[PDB]
Amino acid sequence: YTIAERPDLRVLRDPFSAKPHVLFYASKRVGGDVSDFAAIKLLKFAA
Amino acid sequence: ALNSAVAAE
Repeated sequence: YTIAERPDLRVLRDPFSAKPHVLFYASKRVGGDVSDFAAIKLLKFAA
Repeated sequence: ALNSAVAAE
């Protein structure tokens, strides 16, 4: 499994947008699926 | 947090 991501959580406070409200906007970006299908095996409970 | 004083939240 390869987790490819940008290693920072950016917080932007917006007193400019809504006037009595600060409205903290935080975001971080991340993604991933399996890179090597052989490297994971699973257990299955049917039969 | 959201909504100052006035509300319980």
